[PDB]
Amino acid sequence: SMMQKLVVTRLSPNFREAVTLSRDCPVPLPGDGDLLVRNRFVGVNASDINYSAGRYDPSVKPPFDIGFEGIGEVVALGLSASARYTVGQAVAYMAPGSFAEYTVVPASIATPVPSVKPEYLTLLVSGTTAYISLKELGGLSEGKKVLVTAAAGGTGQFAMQLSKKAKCHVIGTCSSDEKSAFLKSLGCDRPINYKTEPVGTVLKQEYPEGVDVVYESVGGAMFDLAVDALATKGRLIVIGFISGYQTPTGLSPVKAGTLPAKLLKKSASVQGFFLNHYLSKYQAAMSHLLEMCVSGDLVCEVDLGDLSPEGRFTGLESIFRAVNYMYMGKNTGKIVVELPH
Ligand SMILES: NC(=O)c1ccc[n+]([C@@H]2O[C@H](COP(=O)([O-])OP(=O)(O)OC[C@H]3O[C@@H](n4cnc5c(N)ncnc54)[C@H](OP(=O)(O)O)[C@@H]3O)[C@@H](O)[C@H]2O)c1
Ligand SMILES: O=C(O)Cc1ccccc1Nc1c(Cl)cccc1Cl
Ligand SMILES: O=C(O)Cc1ccccc1Nc1c(Cl)cccc1Cl
Ligand SMILES: O=C(O)Cc1ccccc1Nc1c(Cl)cccc1Cl
Ligand SMILES: O=C(O)Cc1ccccc1Nc1c(Cl)cccc1Cl
Ligand SMILES: [Cl-]
Ligand SMILES: [Cl-]
Repeated sequence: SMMQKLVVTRLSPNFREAVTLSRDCPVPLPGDGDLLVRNRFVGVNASDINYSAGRYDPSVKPPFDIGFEGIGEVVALGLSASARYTVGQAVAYMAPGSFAEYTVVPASIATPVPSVKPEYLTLLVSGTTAYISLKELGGLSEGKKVLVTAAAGGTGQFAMQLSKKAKCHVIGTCSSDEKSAFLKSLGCDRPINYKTEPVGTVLKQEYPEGVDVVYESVGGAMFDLAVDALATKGRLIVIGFISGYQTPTGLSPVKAGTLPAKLLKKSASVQGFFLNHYLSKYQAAMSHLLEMCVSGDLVCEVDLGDLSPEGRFTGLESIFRAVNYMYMGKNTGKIVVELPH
């Protein structure tokens, strides 16, 4: 009858100062074409703080719901939705407002899943971003050199593995030796701990002809190193720039004043990617990722905070700590929060 959810009550990139936990919210009811899903796991995404800052659509004022992805059980549904779905069914979804005990989701956008496991949730946003961007914009083929930044993170783990499956030589940046050991276990050809080894020098010395593709999630100084490291006809994919999101504008400073000259001289490109412009590819990407995940052909690493200071991310209240965990760069794999029941 009543539930908890997170609500953006003031616009800010500081998630804690933007987002309030409301305790006595009515449970929303599904319409004819809708599922009501009881969330068991929810995904934490770097851009949750871009969302809370109001950067997705600056015309929209608080209050609004938050959280982009969920997995759980159908506990109620509209009559039309009941032709494809049934009460008790395990479903996952990408839609705003997953940070709630219950979320209304139109049946048309639900993804049926084998059971309610956090591994499947890693595929929804993190997996599909890596898959679709690389398939559509990567031009991957055997022997290409691929550099992945935030490689041990939520989407990075997939960009790594998909590039390896495309028979590419893959370099991955991360911030610790434990993350480097994880990258290695995924088949990474050259893991780099950027805190202990200078990435620019590694690339100049070991990849003098440059890299063919960059999956670039970090921005700032890493973006700059990436541009310099591009091969002739190289492609830098701008997936994100997380080093900037906490700032007031959300941007990360770059020394890009000579970027056009660099790109002309190399016949190289900088290509942006936004998931929501490629939704026509989503179902097929999800289907392929799910098959690999269920068959054990894809590592879907989940970080539920079990080794964080206050331990497992349980409950909506832990989302605040989970966002901090990401922004301290502590996670290995996809950060997920559990709503126990
Ligand atoms: N374009 C799209 O449609 C789309 C969709 C989804 C996600 N993305 C992008 O994918 C990237 C990763 O998102 P995610 O949600 O999967 O997170 P994640 O990679 O699981 O976590 C972020 C990681 O980035 C590094 N990092 C954290 N804060 C940093 C900082 N202030 N400066 C530099 N590096 C920092 C850390 O790894 P290290 O150990 O490597 O430092 C941290 O583990 C983001 O840029 C996100 O916006 C884009
Ligand atoms: O907006 C909707 O109706 C749900 C929906 C469906 C498919 C893809 C994206 C979205 N929503 C959405 C939006 Cl509008 C912004 C940021 C993140 C997400 Cl998941
Ligand atoms: O199917 C399409 O035409 C693209 C599209 C546009 C808006 C919202 C969703 C979708 N596709 C879609 C579907 Cl059909 C199921 C699950 C997830 C997504 Cl993103
Ligand atoms: O470019 C290609 O065709 C290879 C390619 C690139 C990016 C993403 C996926 C794929 N292929 C691919 C496919 Cl189609 C399914 C499962 C795993 C992989 Cl690596
Ligand atoms: O994630 C990013 O870096 C880009 C971005 C910016 C603002 C709002 C959403 C998104 N990405 C995004 C989208 Cl477009 C759909 C579902 C889930 C996510 Cl995390
Ligand atoms: Cl649709
Ligand atoms: Cl760096």
